[PDB]
Amino acid sequence: NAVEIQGVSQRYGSMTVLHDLNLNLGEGEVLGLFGHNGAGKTTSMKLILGLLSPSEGQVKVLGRAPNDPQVRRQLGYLPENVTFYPQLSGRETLRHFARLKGAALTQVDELLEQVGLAHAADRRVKTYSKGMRQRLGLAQALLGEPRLLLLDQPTVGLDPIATQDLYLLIDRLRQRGTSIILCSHVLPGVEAHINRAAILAKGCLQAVGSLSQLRAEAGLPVRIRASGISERDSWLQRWTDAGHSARGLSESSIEVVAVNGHKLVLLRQLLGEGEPEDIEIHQPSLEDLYRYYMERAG
Amino acid sequence: NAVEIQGVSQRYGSMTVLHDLNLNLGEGEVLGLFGHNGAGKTTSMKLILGLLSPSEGQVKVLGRAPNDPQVRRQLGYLPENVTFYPQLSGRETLRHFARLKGAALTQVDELLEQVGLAHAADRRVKTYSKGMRQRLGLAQALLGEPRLLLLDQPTVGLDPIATQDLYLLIDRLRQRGTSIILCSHVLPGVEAHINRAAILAKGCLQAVGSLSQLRAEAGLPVRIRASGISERDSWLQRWTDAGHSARGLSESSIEVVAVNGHKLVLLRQLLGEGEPEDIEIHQPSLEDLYRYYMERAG
Amino acid sequence: NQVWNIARKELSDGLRNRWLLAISLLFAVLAVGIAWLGAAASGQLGFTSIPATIASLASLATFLMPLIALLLAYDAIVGEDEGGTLMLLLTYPLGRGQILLGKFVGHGLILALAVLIGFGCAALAIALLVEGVELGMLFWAFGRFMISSTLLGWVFLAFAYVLSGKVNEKSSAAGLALGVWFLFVLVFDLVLLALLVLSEGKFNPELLPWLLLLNPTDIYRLINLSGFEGSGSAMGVLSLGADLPVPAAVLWLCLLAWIGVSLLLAYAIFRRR
Amino acid sequence: NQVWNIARKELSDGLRNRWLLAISLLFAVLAVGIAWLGAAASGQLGFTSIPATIASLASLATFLMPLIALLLAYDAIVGEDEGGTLMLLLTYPLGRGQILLGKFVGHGLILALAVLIGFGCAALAIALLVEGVELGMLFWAFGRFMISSTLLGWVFLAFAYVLSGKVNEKSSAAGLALGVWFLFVLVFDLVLLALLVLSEGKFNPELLPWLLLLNPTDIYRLINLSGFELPVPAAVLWLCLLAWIGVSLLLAYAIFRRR
Amino acid sequence: APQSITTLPLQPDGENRWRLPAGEYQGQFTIEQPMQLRCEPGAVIQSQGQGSSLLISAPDVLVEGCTLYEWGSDLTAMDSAVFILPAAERAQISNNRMRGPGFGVFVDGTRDVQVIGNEIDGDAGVRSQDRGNGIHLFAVSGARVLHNHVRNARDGIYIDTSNGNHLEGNVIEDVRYGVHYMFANENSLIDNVTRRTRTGYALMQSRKLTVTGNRSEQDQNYGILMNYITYSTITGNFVSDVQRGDTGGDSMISGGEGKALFIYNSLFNTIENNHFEKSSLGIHLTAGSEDNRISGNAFVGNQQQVKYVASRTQEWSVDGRGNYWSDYLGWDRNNDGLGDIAYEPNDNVDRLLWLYPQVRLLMNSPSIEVLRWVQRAFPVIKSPGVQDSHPLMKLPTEKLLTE
Ligand SMILES: Nc1ncnc2c1ncn2[C@@H]1O[C@H](COP(=O)(O)OP(=O)(O)OP(=O)(O)O)[C@@H](O)[C@H]1O
Ligand SMILES: Nc1ncnc2c1ncn2[C@@H]1O[C@H](COP(=O)(O)OP(=O)(O)OP(=O)(O)O)[C@@H](O)[C@H]1O
Ligand SMILES: [Mg+2]
Ligand SMILES: [Mg+2]
Repeated sequence: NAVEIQGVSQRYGSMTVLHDLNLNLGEGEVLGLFGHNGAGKTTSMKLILGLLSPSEGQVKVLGRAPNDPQVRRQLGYLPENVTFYPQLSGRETLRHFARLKGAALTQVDELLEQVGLAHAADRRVKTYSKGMRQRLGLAQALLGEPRLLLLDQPTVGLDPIATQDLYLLIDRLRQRGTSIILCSHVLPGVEAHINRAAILAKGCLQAVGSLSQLRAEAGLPVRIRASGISERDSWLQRWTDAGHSARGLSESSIEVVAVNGHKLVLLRQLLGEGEPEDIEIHQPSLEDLYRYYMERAG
Repeated sequence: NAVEIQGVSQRYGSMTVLHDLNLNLGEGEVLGLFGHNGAGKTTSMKLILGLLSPSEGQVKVLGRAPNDPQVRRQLGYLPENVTFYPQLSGRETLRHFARLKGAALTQVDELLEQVGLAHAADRRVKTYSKGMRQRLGLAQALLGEPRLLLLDQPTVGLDPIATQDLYLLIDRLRQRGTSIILCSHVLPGVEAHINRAAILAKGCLQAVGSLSQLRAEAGLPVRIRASGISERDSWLQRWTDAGHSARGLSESSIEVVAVNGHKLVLLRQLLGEGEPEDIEIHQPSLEDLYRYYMERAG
Repeated sequence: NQVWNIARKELSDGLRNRWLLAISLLFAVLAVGIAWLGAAASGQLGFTSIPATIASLASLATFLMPLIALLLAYDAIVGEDEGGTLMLLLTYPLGRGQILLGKFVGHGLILALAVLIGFGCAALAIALLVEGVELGMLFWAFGRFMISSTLLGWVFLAFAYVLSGKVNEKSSAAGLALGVWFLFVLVFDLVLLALLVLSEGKFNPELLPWLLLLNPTDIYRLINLSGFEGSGSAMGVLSLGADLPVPAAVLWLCLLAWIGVSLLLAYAIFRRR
Repeated sequence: NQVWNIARKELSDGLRNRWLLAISLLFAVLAVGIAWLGAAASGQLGFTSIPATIASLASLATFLMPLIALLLAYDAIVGEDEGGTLMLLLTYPLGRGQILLGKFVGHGLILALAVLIGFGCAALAIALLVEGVELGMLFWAFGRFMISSTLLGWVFLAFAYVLSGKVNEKSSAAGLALGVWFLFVLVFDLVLLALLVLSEGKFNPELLPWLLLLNPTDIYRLINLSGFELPVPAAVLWLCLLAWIGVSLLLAYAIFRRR
Repeated sequence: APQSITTLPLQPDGENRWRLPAGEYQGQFTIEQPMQLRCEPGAVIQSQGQGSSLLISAPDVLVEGCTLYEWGSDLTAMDSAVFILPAAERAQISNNRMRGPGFGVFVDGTRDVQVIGNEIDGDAGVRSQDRGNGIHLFAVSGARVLHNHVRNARDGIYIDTSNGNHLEGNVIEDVRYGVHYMFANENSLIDNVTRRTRTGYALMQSRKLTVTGNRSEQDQNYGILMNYITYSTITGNFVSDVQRGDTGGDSMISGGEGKALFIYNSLFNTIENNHFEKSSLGIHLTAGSEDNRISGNAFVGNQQQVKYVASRTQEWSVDGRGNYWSDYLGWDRNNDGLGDIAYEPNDNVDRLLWLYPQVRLLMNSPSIEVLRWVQRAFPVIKSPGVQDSHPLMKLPTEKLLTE
């Protein structure tokens, strides 16, 4: 057990931006925080840090309180809107950050090319880009041995050839027993890696847990889209009555959603008649779980 | 014909960031720039804005050089990593901005509900969230009624409910005669609103024009990942001989990947008599072109 | 005007700078200090509320009324360059030089509002306790004084602008603004004074108080310590300026020309930003 | 210690700032200027060995050597906070005082390197031109000047920390920072005379040997007259100026723990 | 009324030398012979309390090793201890010890008198209306008063209209007036000390004199009163601690809060290099006192160091020393031993700077000194006494402290 929040709410004077957050964590998990902007995800990891006082409770971070530097060593932090000292060599900033983390200069070299900035290293970071800031912003969290990891929108402005590269690096990190904390706003991609989702409400929490039992309580349809399969008439009248929404288009395709237990039994009959050309089907995803859980309460 | 880049290269001291870039832009077009995180996508916009000087060429934005401020009245812009003066109200920055763009107080009051920050105004920008900063930068781009927009990665920290909302606002601005220049890194989602693509190299351009004809020279396969189409062993050798692959995993799962020409008739055999339990079709997408063009250039 | 919009912005954040509203209180207790003190035997002295004691305040404002202007305009260019709003501000339909003079008089009005209330109480301090004095010459004493201070307060804005147009880091802008506070006030007072004893022992002593106008801050003393004051005697640098035979408004226009040379240099380096 | 590392950061920050080492070039030309002043008659540095030029140099240092300290640490917290990057340091295993004093002695070694390359280069300029054989005194009487020169700079640098941690905006930490430069240079010495000119009978002359402690400026103007020639001896006057150092920093440290 | 032969003129040797034996001689002696009085230490003359005890009018008298006690008190009849005519020419007295009521030495009219090493402490029992004048001169040229230790008198050593007049090494204590001068042109006094005196140097309407090296130590409200004396050379003289109170008499003076140098109308005077220490008022002026030379002198300790009463712009410091003002603001700005940074100090700041010496640190603060610079540029306090214009140094005449 690493991070344990105990019923804590958080205010900004009268602006109580957190409502009664009780949230725990084991020691190998991968967490996904979601929700709207302003829901408190940047406020959440600050409360995991010592940056904010737990107003109506306390946190238990590695069995401890977050104001201790022996507890504040093995975490790994990356914020949103990350910025640095704009006048230095970015390796030298990381060489400056290595002295604060205690890791030697044998780590700063490979981490610069793990995020792949060695082609344009040793320049000013104000002469970098938004990806090149965030790739440098990734690397300071990679210093030493981060047992805890904290990721406040890490994938912003990143190449998708390298966005899932950190996901495999995330997948390389929970195998060696390092629990991460990940919030994101791109909802695809992360679902291969998230062990437990923690989508939360406005000030409150909505739901917790892993992916599949979160799909239980959500009424979830599968989604089928087509364009000119064989017919328009029979596809409408087969699903206006048989427990589905036959959304009645006209280009010889009726885009009917099935209820995801109903695609097992009749899509063998369906696309045998609707002779298929290029048709994709959409499982009710975590993104589809999100908008339900957004609309589950207000 | 709005933006006319004419074979332009651009340097930095001695380091170039551009290899003879030529580009056109009409009026109903929506252009999506993609590439590496140092490929030139931020610095391309600054030549359009006239923040830089075209050292090896010129650009006639609306027929004119970008150093004219009367060009910039019908021009809106959002940068990456956008900051404001963080001690002001949300409304006070915009009412300061509305004095610049000449729009009255009867735009900010509904541009606030164009992003839905009606509660969020009259508070300090240093108290805001990531998206609450981002919608303020989104609002000044929509200030007045410009005819050209440059959304330099607008999806920094945005709700995916709200992310498609501005794409509808792009699509509403697309039918209002305003061409929009875009660059992004969330590669799904944008392509339904993309009129033409702008994938480019480290220094070069890679391709231009609409999504359909850029799939022509990018011969890229259509993929079916599944578990239990009909069987493993009888459903194995009848697909590799059809000019395709059939990855015979032992747990009743075949990964048939067709090469996008024989997707017409073979899906009548694949899912017209196949028995669906867990099947996922994959159309060859646009980040796969970014996979392809990185393998083309590099 | 289009230029007024940031000038309308530049009062409001200075209002939001709630302790730059408090620039006037330190700028007022220097007045109501030396209303009621002096060199010797100076407890509650209303009879020595003379214009020479107001001419003492210009010698005290030789130092800090430049320096208050340097601590404002030293980061109105670089502080938003690496603050990350100027590349937003270049998109708005503005000339690059059009935003300088808006930030110039936007900074130029907030101390102009500060100086007329920094001695506005000192105007009413005459009405408070200083009985038996003529308000009408004090109307012309402060009219010689208060508008002369803020133009010198204006002239160190554009000194701070041309350095902050030049440099592209925060602390070096502060690091250069202390430099121009030193050499253009304290050093350049005495380099002419060190010249006039040995190198101008006998060489070319004709056009010497014409050389005084390269320093701008002593002109502000020479405007006010001469003024309509009677003595002007034995003032170690201003005795040299008393030998300058140009009339009174010639000293007024060159300080206004010292605005006019300096804002052109701000238009230069910001165009080369 | 990790507290040296942000000081090891800041030595680059006074050199990569090329024009922050070059405040010693400001600090040299005051030394080579007014030694060769001779403002009444000569202008050729006659009594340079006599500390009347040093007491004149100790005079106008009270203008600007507090001010040089005020131009560095006034934005070392709040402009860092408006820069925003200090929270990453707060995630890094640091005490807040361990953040603070390493930010202090980082800037505290900037000006301490700047005195002996600024004034101490001008000591060699006097040692090669005036031909005054003063090897024993100028090794020592400059040291009784120049170690006070960094230390008057050290308390005002700490006096910038007591309000740069307080306020949440940069120009407020330059506006309000001028009030202590208004106080200790211009007006707090002035109101002591106004205290004295009112009470001709009161303000007993045994009180005022402990009223010189309350100004940090005039005690710098008190050890100037060591070699030039007191109710309070020098050794307790050395410790009371650095008594300002400790009571500034923990006042800042309680303020810095409330952001 | 006893004669010279009532005394015993034992001559063991000739050449008109007369040894005297010990004895309790009585009677007011009238010695009328040219006498080498080699008197016994045991010889004590007890006079009878009425009348002058030693009339001497014969010339060529040498008096050594004597004493006498309780002579007359008729001060109108001049009941002195020793009575001297103008006919007593070139007479000498030495080593004489006195404790009697009236005058010690009456001399008038004669020339060339020598008073060498005399312990004349007459009477302090009266309240200085009739304590007795110590040594009264009256137009006596050739006056030599040497090393004479005197106490217990009213108004001290009187000098009236003399011109050969030398006052060397004489110590006076505990008197109303130390030395008195009426109209005595071209005088000369050397190294004389006035301890606990209601004044020490009373000089009226003389001329042409020299004042050398006399130290005024622990005096009461009046150190030196020049009155109507032009051609006045006052050099090397020491002044310490004139103080509060009165003299009791106040005949033509005003003994008050303490005036170290009372000045009453010299036309010409060079008072150069004199020390003045710890008075209340240092320099009294009179408005008719003009054309003066005060260069090189020393002004420490005093509270109101100059009372400038004239309407006159007098400089009186001819290129030497603005005379070591301890309240002199303005450090040595020019890089030499030449100072001369400003004019004199004259304000009310000298009172508190005497009261608090620490505030001279606060004087040289650069906030204050630029405000001091406009006060020199603008003399709002209208003082015509710029009156130094050459301090030009740091410290003169430290050698005058050799007590
Ligand atoms: N310093 C502050 N003072 C007052 N309110 C604040 C402050 N910081 C944050 N808030 C409020 O807390 C709310 C949540 O902030 P936070 O950024 O944690 O939410 P979020 O869901 O993480 O948003 P985002 O994902 O865009 O960062 C914000 O809407 C803001 O109104
Ligand atoms: N002002 C500058 N001076 C020197 N070099 C610069 C400057 N601005 C950018 N560069 C460099 O030139 C390249 C320009 O690329 P650009 O900043 O447009 O990247 P990008 O592909 O837009 O990345 P991102 O989309 O992540 O911002 C960058 O790699 C950067 O390192
Ligand atoms: Mg957040
Ligand atoms: Mg970019």
